[PDB]
Amino acid sequence: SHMGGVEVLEVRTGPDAITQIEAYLNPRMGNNIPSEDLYGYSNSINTAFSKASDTPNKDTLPCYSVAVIKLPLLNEDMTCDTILMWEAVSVKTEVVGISSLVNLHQGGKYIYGSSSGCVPVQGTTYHMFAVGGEPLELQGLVASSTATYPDDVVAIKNMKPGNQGLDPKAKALLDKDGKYPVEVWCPDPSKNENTRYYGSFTGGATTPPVMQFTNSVTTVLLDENGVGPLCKGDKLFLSCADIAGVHTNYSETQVWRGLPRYFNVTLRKRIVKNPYP
Amino acid sequence: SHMGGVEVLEVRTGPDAITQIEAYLNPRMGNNIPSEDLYGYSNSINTAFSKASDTPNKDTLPCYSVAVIKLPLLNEDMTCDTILMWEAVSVKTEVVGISSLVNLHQGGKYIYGSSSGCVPVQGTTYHMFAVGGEPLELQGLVASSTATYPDDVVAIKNMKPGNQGLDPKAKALLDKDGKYPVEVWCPDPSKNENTRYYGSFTGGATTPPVMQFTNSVTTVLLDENGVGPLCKGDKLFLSCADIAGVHTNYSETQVWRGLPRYFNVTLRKRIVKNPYP
Amino acid sequence: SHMGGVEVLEVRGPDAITQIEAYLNPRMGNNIPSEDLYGYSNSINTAFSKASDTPNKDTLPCYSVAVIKLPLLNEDMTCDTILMWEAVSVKTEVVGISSLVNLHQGGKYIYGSSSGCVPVQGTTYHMFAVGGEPLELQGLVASSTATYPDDVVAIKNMKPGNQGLDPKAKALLDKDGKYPVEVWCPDPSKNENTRYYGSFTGGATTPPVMQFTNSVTTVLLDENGVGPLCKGDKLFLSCADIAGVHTNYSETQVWRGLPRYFNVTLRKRIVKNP
Amino acid sequence: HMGGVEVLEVRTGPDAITQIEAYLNPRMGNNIPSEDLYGYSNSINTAFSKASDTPNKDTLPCYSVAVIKLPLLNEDMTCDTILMWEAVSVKTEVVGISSLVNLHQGGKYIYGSSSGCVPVQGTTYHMFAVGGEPLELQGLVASSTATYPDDVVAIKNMKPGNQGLDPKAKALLDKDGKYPVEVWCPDPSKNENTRYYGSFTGGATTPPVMQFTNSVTTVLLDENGVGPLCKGDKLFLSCADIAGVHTNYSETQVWRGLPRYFNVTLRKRIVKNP
Amino acid sequence: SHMGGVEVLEVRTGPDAITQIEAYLNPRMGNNIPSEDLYGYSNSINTAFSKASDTPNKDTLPCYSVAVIKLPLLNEDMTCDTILMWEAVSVKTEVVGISSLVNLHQGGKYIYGSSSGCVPVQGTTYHMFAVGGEPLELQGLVASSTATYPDDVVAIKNMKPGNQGLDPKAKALLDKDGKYPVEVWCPDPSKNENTRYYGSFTGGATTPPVMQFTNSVTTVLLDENGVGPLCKGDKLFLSCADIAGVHTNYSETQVWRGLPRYFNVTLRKRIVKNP
Ligand SMILES: CC(=O)N[C@H]1[C@H]([C@H](O)[C@H](O)CO)O[C@@](O[C@@H]2[C@@H](O)[C@H](O)O[C@H](CO)[C@@H]2O)(C(=O)O)C[C@@H]1O
Ligand SMILES: CC(=O)N[C@H]1[C@H]([C@H](O)[C@H](O)CO)O[C@@](O[C@@H]2[C@@H](O)[C@H](O)O[C@H](CO)[C@@H]2O)(C(=O)O)C[C@@H]1O
Ligand SMILES: CC(=O)N[C@H]1[C@H]([C@H](O)[C@H](O)CO)O[C@@](O[C@@H]2[C@@H](O)[C@H](O)O[C@H](CO)[C@@H]2O)(C(=O)O)C[C@@H]1O
Ligand SMILES: CC(=O)N[C@H]1[C@H]([C@H](O)[C@H](O)CO)O[C@@](O[C@@H]2[C@@H](O)[C@H](O)O[C@H](CO)[C@@H]2O)(C(=O)O)C[C@@H]1O
Ligand SMILES: [Ca+2]
Ligand SMILES: [Ca+2]
Ligand SMILES: [Ca+2]
Ligand SMILES: [Ca+2]
Ligand SMILES: [Ca+2]
Ligand SMILES: [Cl-]
Ligand SMILES: [Cl-]
Ligand SMILES: [Cl-]
Ligand SMILES: [Cl-]
Ligand SMILES: [Cl-]
Repeated sequence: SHMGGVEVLEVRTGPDAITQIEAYLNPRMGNNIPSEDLYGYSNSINTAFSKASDTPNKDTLPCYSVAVIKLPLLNEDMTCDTILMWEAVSVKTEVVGISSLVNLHQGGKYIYGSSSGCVPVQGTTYHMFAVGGEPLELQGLVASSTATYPDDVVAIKNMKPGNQGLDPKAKALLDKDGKYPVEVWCPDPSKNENTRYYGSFTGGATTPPVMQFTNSVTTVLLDENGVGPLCKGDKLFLSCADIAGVHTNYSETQVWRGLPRYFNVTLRKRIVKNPYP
Repeated sequence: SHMGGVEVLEVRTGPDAITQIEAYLNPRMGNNIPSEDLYGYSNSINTAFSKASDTPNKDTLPCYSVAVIKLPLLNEDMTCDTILMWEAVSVKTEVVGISSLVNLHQGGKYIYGSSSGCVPVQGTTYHMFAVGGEPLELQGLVASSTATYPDDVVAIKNMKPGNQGLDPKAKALLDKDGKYPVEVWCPDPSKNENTRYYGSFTGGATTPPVMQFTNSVTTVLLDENGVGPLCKGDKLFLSCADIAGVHTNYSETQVWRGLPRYFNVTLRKRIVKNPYP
Repeated sequence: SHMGGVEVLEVRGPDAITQIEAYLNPRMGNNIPSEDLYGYSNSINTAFSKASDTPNKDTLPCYSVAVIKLPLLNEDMTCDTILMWEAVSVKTEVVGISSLVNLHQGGKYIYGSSSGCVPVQGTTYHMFAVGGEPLELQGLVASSTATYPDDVVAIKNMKPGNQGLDPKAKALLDKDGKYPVEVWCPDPSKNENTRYYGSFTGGATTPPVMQFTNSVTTVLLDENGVGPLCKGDKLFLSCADIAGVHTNYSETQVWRGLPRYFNVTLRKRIVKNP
Repeated sequence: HMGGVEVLEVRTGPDAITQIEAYLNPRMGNNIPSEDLYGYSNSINTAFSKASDTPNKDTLPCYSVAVIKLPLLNEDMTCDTILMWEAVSVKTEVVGISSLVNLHQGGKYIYGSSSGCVPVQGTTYHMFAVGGEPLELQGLVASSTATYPDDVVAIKNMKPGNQGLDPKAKALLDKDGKYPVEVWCPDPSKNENTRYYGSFTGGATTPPVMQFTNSVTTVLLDENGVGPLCKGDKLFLSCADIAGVHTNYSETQVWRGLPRYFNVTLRKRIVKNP
Repeated sequence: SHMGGVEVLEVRTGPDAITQIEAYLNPRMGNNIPSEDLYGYSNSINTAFSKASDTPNKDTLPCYSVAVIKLPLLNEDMTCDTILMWEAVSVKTEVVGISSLVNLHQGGKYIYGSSSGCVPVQGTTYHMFAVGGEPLELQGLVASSTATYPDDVVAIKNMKPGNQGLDPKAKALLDKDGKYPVEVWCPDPSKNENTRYYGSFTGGATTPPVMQFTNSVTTVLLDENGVGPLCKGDKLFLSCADIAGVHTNYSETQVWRGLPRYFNVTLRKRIVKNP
């Protein structure tokens, strides 16, 4: 016999330099208030009369979700040569409520005739998330520059046919929840140095949606220089859009269906040369 | 000539500190008793008259399966500073009966006309499993808050339109086999620190199902800190749902079809600082 | 200049290692090469009702199995140890994939009478196993009220429980072309001495997808680094390769199967005598 | 004790390394930003016959190309060695993917007149290239009897041989919006100093699939560890990104393209003088 | 300061032990000669009257392509203990002309009605290539043993229903360009020890084709014992078939469409015990 090591499991608090935050963001499909009958869906998609006359109704346009998480205060003021900042190092993220689509009794269009189940949510899907130290920077680009956007969303200013491609004047920040339409704004790849974003799109009229869920997967947020998003003003920005498809009603009107997203982000305190003038 | 080693194969007992458990869980599609004619399927899916009037018939809603496996007793009592616990380290799992779908003579809707084979099981699929040291923690989220759920399932209490998104009040434990509907409950990603879960969904009205099977794949259950699920009260929780799709009858009525899942979990004895007060 | 090595290629293997090659022809229902429809089932006859569902003989695709006798290792079976063949790897391929690339075979038309004919499509099921004893099977059916014909092995005393997993419904894959695919699947609770791999895609008319290469080897070693051990010096090769169904002009349908090739490497091992 | 601590700060990369960024707008046929259908083709007009197939002006998607002038490296060009920029890696993204998530744009209805409109779908073609000279093209067409419009670069003296690979049908991607996608592909027999990557999915009505992230870098070094070398200090960026077709209510169809962003990292290298 | 190395880039010729060859193989769908109007396509697919009466017209059957490339001569003396052989160690290969399918104006069946684009090439696809030191060895297997094959293709001798499965007598060598039908012959996995082959099939009546192209990808040809194909008689065999799908005419007649394949093969000289 001899003295030797044995590993005992116990509750461990990590070091003071590490923190984790959790949040969820509910979808902003157009009915964005929990009291609304169609919360989590858009209103019925109204289609253009013509190219020139294309005026989506209020609440028919899915928008990005964003939350700003206030992190623990690190500095007394911004006067020193170096400051402390939170660096986001990894994220675990999940789309919540996927199983809710496994439902063929909800009223709608029938799969076959009136004795069958109803058609589930299907068609175009769009799933993206971002984690950054400032708002996600957006680029405007639309299917049609002659669409008239509702007052209650943020559209491209002074739209022209050039906005059917990439016009460098069409820029915005994702700084408001449920206001920036998915069909108008995409992540700006010429910026976003301090954000990590990931997106998947599948189109088609009636395409089957595909989604995974697990609590086993972590995404590392460090860039090619080994540095994660640095949280300006001790704020963490979480952004997403999770359009599962459209639901079709018996009359063939259609509404977009979105799902919430969960985030768990790990951050560490870093010494940073002070960027604030 | 020299003395040297040769490796002889033999029946080896594992260390006393390691055990394996095997179990299977039969599906709970609605007909949940083996004596029922439609065991392994739901009853015919009855669709809503309207948003306001949507009352799924008894036994038409697939539910999660759960089994609690009692493991060998490790402690005389719970009074010491440390205790022994079983830690789940890996799982091999398989969906059983996949080949039963390779059947075009079962009565149903014809692929072409009356001389052809019948349409096989297809449409929405949902496959998930979990292995944990306590019940899987669930989040409620539904397609429609105005559905009336049957008495024999566990539904969200005081359901409101907010339940079409994520409401943090809508929480449950998967603590009853064949009682928690798939379309109401999903894993809660904000909890489940002591469970590992994995899920895959594909929707669509008539989508071909895709399934693999092999006895060559092991999934490691250790988390990011190298710790597997720790079995509270010497109990192992195995959870799953395996909806293969729907079978369509000649009359075009439709029933969900589920399949059983097999689990083989390897566990090891660990010394753990006593969690019980 | 100096003495040094150069690698010369030549024909070469040790007596402790052997390779076996085999092919298994499909057993779709027409299982004898003299049959007109060899490699296909007979026309799929569908159920009148749940209660009345009587598949005609040879309309049910079955698993293939071959038992390969390996070189005899022990003249004496009474020592502390015996020798056994351990299967360590397999190369396997579905043969005849290119035969589906045929739009002139008579059948249902893709468009009208001027177009090509619909190729084999619909449900596919591809699996293989390599083991040192019969593949162990679990019975599970779509409908317990089907009446299976007397030329196939089906579940004994079938009941509604057999639409799920009933632990009494067990069998060994020990007869070529007699165990229906739709009745039997690998039993994951056993098969410690077999490795199996399977892929299924359903749907009424789904396009089949298959690859073929001679570049891929599958290692058969389990989590303890041990391959299947061939009891009585016998190697068991099992498979099913259903490519889809062929549709005739009258809309009757037949299952189409393809052969599978195996190349298994084995090594002699010393094993403690049971 | 004295020890290290890692402080984060802005670092300017070595003088030997530079990054450039650029975007290239799609050239689907309406290639001028003032045009109503900018980012789309004009309505696809189909052949009357094999012999009479004359696509209208601006109905043919063409490749995009941009030449990026890098910092001048060499005062004297008669020296034994020279400096050149070597492209080592690229980050690239298709911009405006989310613009397709739009079911109110006027067109064909998914179901009836109460439903959303069919989104962009059908054939897709996504490719990019990063090189130190123009992308070298091979001509190959579906039909040698098509008459191409004056405003595009077609195969010279086109003959039925051009429905396969004729080594006389070669070009350089040296003009933006002039080389039709359906006439020209990358020439795999050349392009030693370019890296190209392409993905095609066909079909009449196929759902488009596209990913977007800022987390992915592609390494441009070849099997000898060498990236594209920028001749005359010019970097060539090429692409085509056809998202599918939009279908109008009258059933006329137009190609839809999307822009592509490039971020390329380059390093100065000593190169023996050609 | 000090003496040190700097890596200068220059044109380097490989060592004499290594060579690279490039080749392209044009498709052999039935119209196999460049002067033919439908070069790169089959003739219209004529369907069987019945199982017993199934007679595909000449040049309606896509066939494998093959090229035999003569490598540098290695042995003037074939009687020593050893000989030199070229060993194929890697290949870069690409399907050419993928972009030609991105064409909705070619005459044919309409996607919707007469105002829409025309249906592009779709349906069954079959893409394979092989690199070997001798002809690809083939196994015969057909959908129907009662088909009558034309005299301008090599088919199974004395065909019987057994040929709807694997009959070991049904064997051939891919030794003629454009004469061995894809629907009759597949690689023989029981042979081909001196060839590497790779193939992908997707069936279905109207399936969208999927193809990739890049010059960044190399496939290693070394087998499980670390040995690539050895080129007998200093000949390299390149084989392929690349059926992209079918084109449908307005009358609904259908033709197979094939595409060319490019090969770039790297080989090294090896000492080999003289057979
Ligand atoms: C996304 C969703 O819940 N859609 C509902 C739909 C909406 O409530 C409605 O379209 C919003 O205006 O309602 C559906 O049920 C309808 C009944 O509520 C109504 O009394 O009568 C309608 C007759 O066409 C219809 O049955 C629907 O529009 O199909 C059900 C659907 O789930
Ligand atoms: C999943 C399954 O077994 N479905 C059966 C189905 C059910 O047994 C039934 O719908 C539950 O009440 O029955 C099917 O066959 C039917 C006959 O049993 C009945 O005598 O007549 C029906 C006339 O439409 C029908 O043929 C069915 O509904 O198609 C067979 C099916 O596999
Ligand atoms: C798999 C196969 O070869 N199928 C054949 C089919 C078979 O002979 C059998 O019927 C399948 O169960 O026969 C097909 O050809 C038929 C003629 O042989 C017969 O003279 O008349 C039929 C007219 O409806 C038909 O043309 C078929 O049923 O289409 C051809 C098919 O390839
Ligand atoms: C790609 C695109 O934006 N297509 C438009 C289309 C085009 O503006 C036009 O076909 C090309 O010059 O126009 C669509 O709307 C049309 C109206 O502009 C017109 O007043 O009436 C048409 C009646 O059939 C039609 O409604 C179209 O063709 O559907 C809308 C489409 O987004
Ligand atoms: Ca920038
Ligand atoms: Ca939590
Ligand atoms: Ca067991
Ligand atoms: Ca060349
Ligand atoms: Ca052999
Ligand atoms: Cl703007
Ligand atoms: Cl609740
Ligand atoms: Cl039994
Ligand atoms: Cl030319
Ligand atoms: Cl022969």
